[PDB]
Amino acid sequence: DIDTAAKFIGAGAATVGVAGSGAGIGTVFGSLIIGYARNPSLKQQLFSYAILGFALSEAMGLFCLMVAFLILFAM
Amino acid sequence: DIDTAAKFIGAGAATVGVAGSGAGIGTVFGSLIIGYARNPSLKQQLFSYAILGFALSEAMGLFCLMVAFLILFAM
Amino acid sequence: DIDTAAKFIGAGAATVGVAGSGAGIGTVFGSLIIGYARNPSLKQQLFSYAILGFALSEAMGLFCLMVAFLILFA
Amino acid sequence: DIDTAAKFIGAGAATVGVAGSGAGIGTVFGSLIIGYARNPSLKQQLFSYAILGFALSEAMGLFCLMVAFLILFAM
Amino acid sequence: DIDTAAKFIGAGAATVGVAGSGAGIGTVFGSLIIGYARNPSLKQQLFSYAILGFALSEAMGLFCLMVAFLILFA
Amino acid sequence: DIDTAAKFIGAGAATVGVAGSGAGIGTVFGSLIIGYARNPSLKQQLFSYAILGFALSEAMGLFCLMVAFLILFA
Amino acid sequence: DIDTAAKFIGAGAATVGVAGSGAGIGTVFGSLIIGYARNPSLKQQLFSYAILGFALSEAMGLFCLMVAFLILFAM
Amino acid sequence: DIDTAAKFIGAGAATVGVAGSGAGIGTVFGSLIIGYARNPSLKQQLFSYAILGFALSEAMGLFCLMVAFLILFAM
Amino acid sequence: VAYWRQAGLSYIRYSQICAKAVRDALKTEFKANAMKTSGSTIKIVKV
Amino acid sequence: FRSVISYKTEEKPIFSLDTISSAESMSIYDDIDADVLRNYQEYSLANIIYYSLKE
Amino acid sequence: MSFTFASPTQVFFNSANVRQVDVPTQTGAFGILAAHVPTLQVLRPGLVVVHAEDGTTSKYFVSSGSVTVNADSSVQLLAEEAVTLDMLDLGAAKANLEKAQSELLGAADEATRAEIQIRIEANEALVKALE
Repeated sequence: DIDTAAKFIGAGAATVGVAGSGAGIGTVFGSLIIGYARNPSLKQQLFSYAILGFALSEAMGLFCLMVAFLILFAM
Repeated sequence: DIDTAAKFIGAGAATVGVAGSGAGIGTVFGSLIIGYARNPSLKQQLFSYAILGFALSEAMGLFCLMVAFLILFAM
Repeated sequence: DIDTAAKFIGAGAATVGVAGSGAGIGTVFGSLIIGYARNPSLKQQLFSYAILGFALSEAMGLFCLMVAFLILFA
Repeated sequence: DIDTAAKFIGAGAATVGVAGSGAGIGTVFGSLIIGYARNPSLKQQLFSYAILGFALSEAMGLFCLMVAFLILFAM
Repeated sequence: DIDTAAKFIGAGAATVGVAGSGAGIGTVFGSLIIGYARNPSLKQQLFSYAILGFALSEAMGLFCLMVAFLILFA
Repeated sequence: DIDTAAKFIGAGAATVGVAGSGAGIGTVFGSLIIGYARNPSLKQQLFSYAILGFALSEAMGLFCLMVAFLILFA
Repeated sequence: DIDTAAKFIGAGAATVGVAGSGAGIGTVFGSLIIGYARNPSLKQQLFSYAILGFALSEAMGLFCLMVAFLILFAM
Repeated sequence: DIDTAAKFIGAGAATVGVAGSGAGIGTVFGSLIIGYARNPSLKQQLFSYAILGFALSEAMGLFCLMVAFLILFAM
Repeated sequence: VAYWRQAGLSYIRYSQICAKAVRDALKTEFKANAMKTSGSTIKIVKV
Repeated sequence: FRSVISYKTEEKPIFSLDTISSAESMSIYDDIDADVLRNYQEYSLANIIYYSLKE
Repeated sequence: MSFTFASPTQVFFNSANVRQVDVPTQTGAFGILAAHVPTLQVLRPGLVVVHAEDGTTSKYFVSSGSVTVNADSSVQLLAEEAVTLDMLDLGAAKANLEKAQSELLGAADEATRAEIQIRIEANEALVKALE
């Protein structure tokens, strides 16, 4: 069914959002490596903020992915 | 059915864009991490303007997402 | 329609460019965080720089979406 | 018809390229913030090089917009 | 069937997501180089957190991969 | 036929994802340069982590190209 | 004319690739900013290297740009 | 025929992977700049690495370009 | 390479001038012990 | 000086910028541009001289 | 962290333990905690607000010197002129800043210009310190 072809095309096109999340998270944890290296005795605070940033980047990532998934099955 | 498919395709091509804002969010939060590693005495200011950068990039992410939904549902 | 379906495709495609503007904005503000945690004795000038950069990059992403919304209905 | 459809597709996939220029200017101004924070004794030279970077980066970005514009208006 | 062609199109488009994980790994390992150069005496824990980040970016890469084959091979 | 066109689309899209792996190689190597300038007395370990990061980025790139060559020729 | 459609769509897809050129020129200019600030003494050599990177990415952008130009003129 | 256009559509989609190559080259030739600015006494080794990275990333860029031109002319 | 370095002023000159400045901002209530313990006295004899 | 009756002669080392910015020993120290060593040594010279003067 | 903050005349902290330090430097201020990466930064006219292990944080103005963050987590903060804040006249600091600017032009040489700029910068950092 052509509409199902659109379904598949749109899902595959909009699952690319994970790209930005991957790049941003890579940057985040690299900065975490640097920051903990410079000042090792703030490792706990640095990882608190690192987990904040991780969660709140993957949040938008999987938000887009979940919107596209609802597009996929249960529109 | 051609326009029905084009709507979902354009919706995907619009929901992709927020990946860049996700990368920017990762950048700014890693920047918070290392800036707090260097100068922990500015915790308050650092966090308060890191969250501002977060919301400010969320602005552009919402910008693309709303564009996508507008095209998909209301032309 | 063929032509209108392509209109929609072109709009959705054009409105992707915003990714670069958003990432660049994130870079500008992370850099403000860094350069301010370093030297907090120029706060005013640092905010001047960062806001000017935000306006600039946001504006360029908005030009991309301007192409999107003019191809939409023009 | 497909000529007009081709024009719309081309504009949509062409005006994209300015995202790279956006990332470029973001990096340029981040390095500007860093460079100023280092040596406020060079502010004028920093401004000169930064506006030069903006000019010679938005110039790079604008070509995809110009290509789409030429395709649309005058084919 | 044509819908299988659509599956191919979607999977090809999805496979672009791999780029995010690739760039993330690049920058994470670059920051590990930096953090092992500036402060060699944290090598251990720095590498631990670097592999953590590698895992959580390969997460995006592999989830894009798996979804590409799920839409292609549901 | 339409599946041939779908396979062409599959190649054209799936290969793009390698941009992230290329950029990650670029960033990890720039980090090599920075670290080596900072701590020249670790040259060997710098190459070690450099080749490690390159392998872990070519993983993603070769997944991209494998998906391309499997949609197209298989 | 599906031939013209392919020409224009291909040109529009090729011109995007200069996103890498934009990001590269931006990061090179920012790197030059940082380098001049930290070590103003080697201004000349750093600027020469920056121009070299500028051009060496502009050529890679011109690759796709000339592909599009050739499509526009010949094919 | 559609496939006489699908070949070029796929090739134009393929060529865009060169954005990663461009961004990587710019990043490496900015790292060159700042690395030389910080520690001028290690210039030759810096440049020896820089060429390695440039060649090694434009290699993947040329893999993308070769895929494209193989679709175009050699098959 | 701050501005005073290319001027030729050795870092000791810079520290001297900054210290003198921070001394001039001292209250005359404390300028008593600031002025003493501050001045240099050594003269130089050449070869 | 050690006690009202006790003083022991001592000799302490002064290192130049070339000697100090070309040793693997202090590679670890971070943020050290080739200039901040010039300033730090210019200051440590006066610092050691003042210490010796007081003693 | 074994902190030792001293001046040519007086010693404030001798192998004392304080949690966090906020030092200025020639490349923009920063902070120091127990295991901070070793550094050989020099100082800039500014103020160090040492954070005692407990709540108290004490602010000492310093005019120049050298901060060394040690390999074994200790710290040596030597300052040519380490004065606690109250000993300074903010009005006199601003007046000195203004005068020093006044003689800014009267610098037939570049080195003289740098001299007046040095005093001006120190005076302004003082002015901001006392607020």
